Amino acid sequence: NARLSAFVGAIAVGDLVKSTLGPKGMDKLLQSASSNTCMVTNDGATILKSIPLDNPAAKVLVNISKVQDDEVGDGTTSVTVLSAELLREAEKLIDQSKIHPQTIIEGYRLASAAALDALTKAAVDNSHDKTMFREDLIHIAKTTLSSKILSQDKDHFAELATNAILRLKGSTNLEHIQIIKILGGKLSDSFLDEGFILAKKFGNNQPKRIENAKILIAFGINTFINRQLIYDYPEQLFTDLGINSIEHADFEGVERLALVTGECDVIEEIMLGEQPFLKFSGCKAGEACTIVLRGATDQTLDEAERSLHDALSVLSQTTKETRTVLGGGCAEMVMSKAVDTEAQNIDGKKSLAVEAFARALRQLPTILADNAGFDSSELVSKLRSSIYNGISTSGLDLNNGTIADMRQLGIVESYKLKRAVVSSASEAAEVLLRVDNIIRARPR
Amino acid sequence: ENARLSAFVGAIAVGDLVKSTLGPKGMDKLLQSASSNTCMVTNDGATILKSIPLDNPAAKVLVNISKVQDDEVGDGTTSVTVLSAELLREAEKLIDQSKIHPQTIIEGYRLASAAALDALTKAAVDNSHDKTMFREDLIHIAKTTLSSKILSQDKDHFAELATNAILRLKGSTNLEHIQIIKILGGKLSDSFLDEGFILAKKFGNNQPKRIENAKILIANTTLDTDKVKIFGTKFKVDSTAKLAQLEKAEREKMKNKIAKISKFGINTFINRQLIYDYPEQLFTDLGINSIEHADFEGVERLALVTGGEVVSTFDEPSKCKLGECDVIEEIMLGEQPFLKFSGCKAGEACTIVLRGATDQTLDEAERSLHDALSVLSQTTKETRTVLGGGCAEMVMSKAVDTEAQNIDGKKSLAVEAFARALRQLPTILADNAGFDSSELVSKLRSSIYNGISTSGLDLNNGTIADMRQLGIVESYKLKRAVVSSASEAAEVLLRVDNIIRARPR
Amino acid sequence: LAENSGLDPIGTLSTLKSKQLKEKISNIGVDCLGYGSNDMKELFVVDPFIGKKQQILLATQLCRMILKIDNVIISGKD
Amino acid sequence: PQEVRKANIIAARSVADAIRTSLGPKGMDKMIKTSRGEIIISNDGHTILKQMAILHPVARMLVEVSAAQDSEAGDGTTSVVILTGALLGAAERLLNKGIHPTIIADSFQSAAKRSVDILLEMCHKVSLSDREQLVRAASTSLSSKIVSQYSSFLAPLAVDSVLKISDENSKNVDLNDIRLVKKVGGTIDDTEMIDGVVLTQTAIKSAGGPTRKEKAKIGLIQFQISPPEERAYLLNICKKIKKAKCNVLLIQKSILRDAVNDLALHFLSKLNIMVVKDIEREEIEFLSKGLGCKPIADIELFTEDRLGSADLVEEIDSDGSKIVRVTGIRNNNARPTVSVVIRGANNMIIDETERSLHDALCVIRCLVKERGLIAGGGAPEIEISRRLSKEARSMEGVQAFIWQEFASALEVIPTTLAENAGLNSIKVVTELRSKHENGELNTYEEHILQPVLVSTSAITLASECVKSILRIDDIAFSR
Amino acid sequence: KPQEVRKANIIAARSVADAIRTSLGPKGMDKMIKTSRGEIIISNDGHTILKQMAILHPVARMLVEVSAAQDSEAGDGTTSVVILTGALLGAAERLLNKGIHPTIIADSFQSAAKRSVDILLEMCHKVSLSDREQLVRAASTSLSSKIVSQYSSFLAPLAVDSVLKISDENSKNVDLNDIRLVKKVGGTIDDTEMIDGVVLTQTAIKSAGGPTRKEKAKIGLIQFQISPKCNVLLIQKSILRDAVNDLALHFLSKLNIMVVKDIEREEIEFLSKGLGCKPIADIELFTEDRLGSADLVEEIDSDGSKIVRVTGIRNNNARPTVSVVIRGANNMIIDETERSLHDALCVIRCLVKERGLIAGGGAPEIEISRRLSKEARSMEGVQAFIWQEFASALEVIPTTLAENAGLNSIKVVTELRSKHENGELNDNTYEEHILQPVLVSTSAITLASECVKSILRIDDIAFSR
Repeated sequence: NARLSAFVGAIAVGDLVKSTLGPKGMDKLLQSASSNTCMVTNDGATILKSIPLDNPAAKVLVNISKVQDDEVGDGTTSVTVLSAELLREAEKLIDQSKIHPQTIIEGYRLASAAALDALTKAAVDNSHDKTMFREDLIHIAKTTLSSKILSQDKDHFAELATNAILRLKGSTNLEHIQIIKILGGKLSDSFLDEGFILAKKFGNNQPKRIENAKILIAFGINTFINRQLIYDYPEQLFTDLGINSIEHADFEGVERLALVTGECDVIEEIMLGEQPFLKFSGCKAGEACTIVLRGATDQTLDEAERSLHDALSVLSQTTKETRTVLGGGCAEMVMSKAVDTEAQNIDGKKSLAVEAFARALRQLPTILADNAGFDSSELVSKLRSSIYNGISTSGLDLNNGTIADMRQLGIVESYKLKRAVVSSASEAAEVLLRVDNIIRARPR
Repeated sequence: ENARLSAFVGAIAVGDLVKSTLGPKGMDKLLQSASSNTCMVTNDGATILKSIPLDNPAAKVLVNISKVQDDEVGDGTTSVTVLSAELLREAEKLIDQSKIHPQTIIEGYRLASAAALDALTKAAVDNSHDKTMFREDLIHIAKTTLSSKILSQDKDHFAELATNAILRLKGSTNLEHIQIIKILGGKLSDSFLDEGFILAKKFGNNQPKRIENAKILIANTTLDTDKVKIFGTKFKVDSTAKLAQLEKAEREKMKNKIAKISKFGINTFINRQLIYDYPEQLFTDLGINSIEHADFEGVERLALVTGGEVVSTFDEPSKCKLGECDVIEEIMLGEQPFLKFSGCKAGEACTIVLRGATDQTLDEAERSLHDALSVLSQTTKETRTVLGGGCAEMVMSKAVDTEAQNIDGKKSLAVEAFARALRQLPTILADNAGFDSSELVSKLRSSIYNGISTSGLDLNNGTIADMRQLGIVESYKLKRAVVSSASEAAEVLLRVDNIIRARPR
Repeated sequence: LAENSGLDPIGTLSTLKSKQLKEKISNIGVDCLGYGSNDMKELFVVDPFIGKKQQILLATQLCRMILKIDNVIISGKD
Repeated sequence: PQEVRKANIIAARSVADAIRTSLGPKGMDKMIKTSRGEIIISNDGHTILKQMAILHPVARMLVEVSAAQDSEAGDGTTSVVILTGALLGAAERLLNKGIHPTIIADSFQSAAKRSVDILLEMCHKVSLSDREQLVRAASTSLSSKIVSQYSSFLAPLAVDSVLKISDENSKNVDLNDIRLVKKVGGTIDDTEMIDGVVLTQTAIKSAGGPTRKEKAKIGLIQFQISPPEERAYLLNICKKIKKAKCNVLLIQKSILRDAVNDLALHFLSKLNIMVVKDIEREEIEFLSKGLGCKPIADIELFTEDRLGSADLVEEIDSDGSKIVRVTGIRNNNARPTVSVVIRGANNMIIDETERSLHDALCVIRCLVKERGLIAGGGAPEIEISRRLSKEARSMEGVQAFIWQEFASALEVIPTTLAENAGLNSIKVVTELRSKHENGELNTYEEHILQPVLVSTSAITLASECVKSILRIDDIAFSR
Repeated sequence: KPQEVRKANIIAARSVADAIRTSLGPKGMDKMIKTSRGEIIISNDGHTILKQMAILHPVARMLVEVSAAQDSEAGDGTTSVVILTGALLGAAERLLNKGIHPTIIADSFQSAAKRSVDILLEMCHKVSLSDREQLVRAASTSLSSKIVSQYSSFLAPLAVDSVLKISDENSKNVDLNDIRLVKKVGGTIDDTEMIDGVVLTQTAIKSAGGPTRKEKAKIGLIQFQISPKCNVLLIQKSILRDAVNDLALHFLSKLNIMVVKDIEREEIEFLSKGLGCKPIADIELFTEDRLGSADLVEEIDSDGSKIVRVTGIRNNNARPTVSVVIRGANNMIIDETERSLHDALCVIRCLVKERGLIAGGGAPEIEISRRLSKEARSMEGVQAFIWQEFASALEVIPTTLAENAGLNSIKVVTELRSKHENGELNDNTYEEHILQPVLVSTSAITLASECVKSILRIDDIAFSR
């Protein structure tokens, strides 16, 4: 009773996000009792967290998806679907295939090592000619911005996220890039600014432009910063003394100032979107950047926030690991060959368990071709024949409908992202395969 | 959808009845009647299927298919139904996941069945060793058939001709490789054996009597006196000579086809009808030999021994499958002109020329000879065995995987699923014998996959052992009979899209 | 333990008795971790004698106490 | 997963077919009885879909499409619903052929972009510098409204109002900056542009109020003059205002307390400080834009730099009106806006007159974003299908069949126009395609014209609507 | 669920074995069965219960065929073979829960049955047919279960001397159907005539002219009937038309040809074997070569019988077929005597086919279960565990005997394992004159291995017509 509810209950979780995977995917709609809270979004983390589930085995994949969202923030749908395909095939491995459940666990352990070795042999990085490495960051940024409304201007947004990461040259921490969202104007009007645009002004009536300012977070300082508010009388007394006081500085703003400055050459106040802004200039080796996105409505900005934050989180990891792999169904196809390669020498009970993992690797690109309007069984089988013996270059094309090279079309993936998906999804499936019974204590 | 479900789930439910009875260690089934006192128990697969009344109109088709194996051979009838039921299990997974017409998948089975028969031939062995003892038994049986027949006059000469007409073949035993020439005004004891393909009614007048390095082309056309029946067609002409000019214009277009004959690089052309002198005169300048009165039978028997094909049209020049013969000699015997072919590429055949005193002695000698050659050649495909114990079943599985390398996009799953049905035979035998089908079959496939694998299914120790050491072999005729019957059985069921419910009795 | 390790519980139990009888008297148990043969004594896996003895005493004392209750009286709720 | 989409398409097609009968002035009116007992009657598609309270989640998206239809183009709220349902009805046979909705959705976006260039080549090129076509466009659009003879003078007032805020490359201009203040009394013939600003209320009617001031400053103040000795507390309030020389006070309307005490009226009378109270909350954001001022919550936040400039602030004497006007804001940072006062004897006059001017300003604004106009009456719907007939043969694959069904769905709009007029549906459509070999856009002599943005936005919004409808493969309950 | 359908037949089969379990032994419980025709019969014999039970269950009918072969081969143990069959079915129920396929369960019974026989022959005391003192005491104890006791002293050499003439050596199976028990009204138990040549069921001609006696006669078998050098002829009894005309009796009387008519149709097949003759359908094919050989043919009537006896067939192909004559006053005498002497011939038949005898009462079943339990460690794998369950299944026969006798079930069984350790076959049934032949215990285990096999091999059943 518990195994039947855990297997079917987990597949229903993957059936909710199955349309949110891939750039050609579709949006899922949810409706509460008030009916006025309905929102259309393709975010996999939003769908899993909003929908309540009474299945205790399904709650395990929810917390695991939260860990995957903190490391990168994307690919969370592919982890849930891949974990669901392993459980869907496990039903056939238990009943009619005469396989011990722990053998299924040990089968994925030996198969996971073959999948990681396939990505290692297929990982190629270029240290020389940094211009070629910059183009790789452009192609990776196009895959992260996929499935989102930003895909329209993504061609213009490709150089926005690529040139932003190149201005860091340092720790992968994302606190250097501050996202500001202002209504009005087209999405293509967004620009990259290293001047640290601030959304708050300073003082009641004080001069806008300040030269040779000394930033002090709280002396002979031209600029004062306080976390709390400011009382009326000293705000007027600070003006006569030439000290400009800044207010409404939260914990996030203080951490961003500690990574930049103190002193600064020029503080210029500009007016954009009907609100005072502060653009600093002449800092000391500024590692921080500011991206200002211009949306049409609040709903467009709310979806663009996490879309850009998840795209820059993957590009930040590309600085430590320069190796890249070919995506678009090609990455899962290469790993499918390494599984069948190690299947030549294998035990009796582990054979069908590992071979089932090979078909599960082809289930991810199968759904990618479903939402693309094409035939999955027709297109993937034609690519599988070419990848079978040698000459593995091209991969699934979601636009024209033929077999084309991913390098020529500009579709690549990071090596660090794929090794995290194969890992977390394997550990997520092993937990649900172990549980044959669920006992809940009497609540109070 | 219920039409395929009745042809699959309805057939599998009937197929699973005799599935557990495969092998000597298989299960058993009780057959109960209405009165219940007339019942019986048996392990026969053909008895259980025919005795149980089945209202499924798709299940009645499987009964008529199983009767073909009983009339043709009569052995391994249960294995045919079990293998045919496993093909439906794989076909059901291919359809439900596709929902496309199975006729495309049927084409994948024909390409996969050809690779399965080729793998069984390379690994095939035979008991024909020490043919000296088999040749002495072949001449004695041949003389026994000659009893009550007019050929009994001389047993030694006629049995020797039939002996050299079989063991010297080294190939197909079909009678199409043995040509029979019947003439008048001769003695039966004067008959001789010739390895060449012999015609009569020599072709051409001014054509040479010897042809060196001859090529053979098969075509059907009339180059002499076209427009057979001109009666009834309205003829408007100013003069009578325009009627004969129209036939020349129609035959003028044949010059392009005559030019394609010279482009084939052949020195000899064969036609069933006659040929006018003008297109025959052009054959001399182009080095073309015109053979006439080839009929049909003699064309098919000549194309097989020479490795050629037959076609009545020309699809495109420089594309065809041609035969060849080194020397063509024109002789005359029995007051009739004869033709003699020699030097065919990989030519295997013989010709028995019998000399009778009348037409009654000629017809009775040819019919009695075919009955004697049929019994003697029956032992060629008999007693010949192959390595058994699940080996040959897995050898056919890995042979299909070789075909899975170069394959179309839609035919990739159709051919690959055929290898899965071949691996279901050791799965069923392991369950009926009381063993683990997942452990044995998986370890059996890993060893046989690449190279140096003599291993097979050992039911005594419950593990994988070498069958060559235990001496476990199965007949090769049983291998081809079951696969060919199961391939045709799957075609009959899949080619039916809709099944009308049969009339209940 | 043989059912959880992916092995035949009857086949392994009969195998352990044959190794401890015809060959020599020793301690060979079911394999909890992946290995290729029997005789876990080489792996130096030991259990306390006072710990194993405490288990069989409590299991025997519990089995006797269960047999001492032939009737279950469960009162209702007010 | 097709059972979820097919259930939503059929449910949405019944809504589109219900609104289809409301197309045109002669169309069928739909009645909706609210649970409270209120019954409304009108042909407006935006009003019907809003008060219908549709429980179907996907069908509620038609309200957002109709909202953007009136906000951008300003016309075609009924036509965009018909075109949306026409693509949904044609998509039913597409799913029966085994076509995945992705190809169906991607082909509509490519067909909508190509349909724009086809209309632009056949459209008449006009410019904003010519006022001949600008006056005739708004004058003929008012023939469906109570105003008839007075509509001739209302057309040039709306033309000169847009040409100031249109500029050249400004493209879209916010319509909320144009405020129409309706008031009982007066007539339609009396109109004043007053480009500076216009308020929604009168001035102080009590004794001592000057009601008029020259060379005064205007600013937004959220404070309120109230008692807590009381004259001393109110003296410091009026003294701090005198420090910045602010002679015009605007107090936000609140039912909590009063606006200005009667004791403070005598104090402000000597200082000649005019006060206008009962300022609506909607006008708080309006006055902060055109006047370039800032809302001031407290008395300490009040400064001179946030105060504007006003040439003359006076209360115009009129019957039952008493409208206050301000001219010469003299603000370089804040751009000017147009606020027109609407007057009339009957309350039903100034009501429909305000709505009639809305459709007149939208059509003129359509020429600002994209110049040119296309004659209505089914001409642009048929002309696109004529071009897609030969273009469908040039395509290949699954999309080739979509171009034929896309042009077939466009014929629903001209067919409905013939049905609601009583004429034979097919017979009128065949007569239009028969003359298409000679005439092209020819309705021009009938003074019936339509802007290109309405026909362009109707196709764009319907293409994205149907695109988003097929994207929902499941309906789940998430709370 | 092909296995769950078979489990439903196993439970239905064990329910039949539990019903017969109460009838085991002379102290067993009787079973009341009411036939559909209204006949009410009761008895403790398991062969008569399963015959009239009219079992409609397909698998449960196998116990009837085994009980029929149990009486045809050994002649004893038809009740115990049903209990032994149900024990293996109950032991196989726990095997199916462990994931064991019934093929290994059925194949291990073949090695277990052959091993149990070899172990039984080691403890069995080999006896020879040349000793006539062992056969008399063996058949006399089988006659103590019937009302006739003191009169059974003369019946013991009657059954012994009849088998020893036809036993010869290495005869293997000896058919008891050739030995016919003649039941005639009148006489006593002490009056018996062997007449080793043959004995008929019919009288002679009571009309005028019948010789009723002939010397040097040839007896043929004629299925024909005469109606509108052969000394003696036989006429098949036909009630439809007349058998032999009265005129034909006067015709053959002048020719000195003895006539015996009204021959029972059941004895036609019996007389065609022992006499070594062939049936004659038509007079056209009737020849002398199909006749018999008889030195003297006479009619001897003890009291009222008027029966004809023939001696000295002297046929080379035929053998000395002996028919036993039984006399008695009441009908219940010759009846109960017939079934009592029939069981005595079965016990002697067991010693002829297989030499040696063992002490009954469940004695060998205890030691065999002890030896197979210790020898189970010599095996390995799944088959090793089957030897332990097979030994426990053999203890149901001695346990049921202790239950049906009123003694404590578990107490008597423990006393068997305790006493059989030091001694061998000493527990004392030999002092009580309880002797069970080894062939009965051998056939009971052999037929049980084949019966349980035919059960588990059925994985499903369907309607077939």
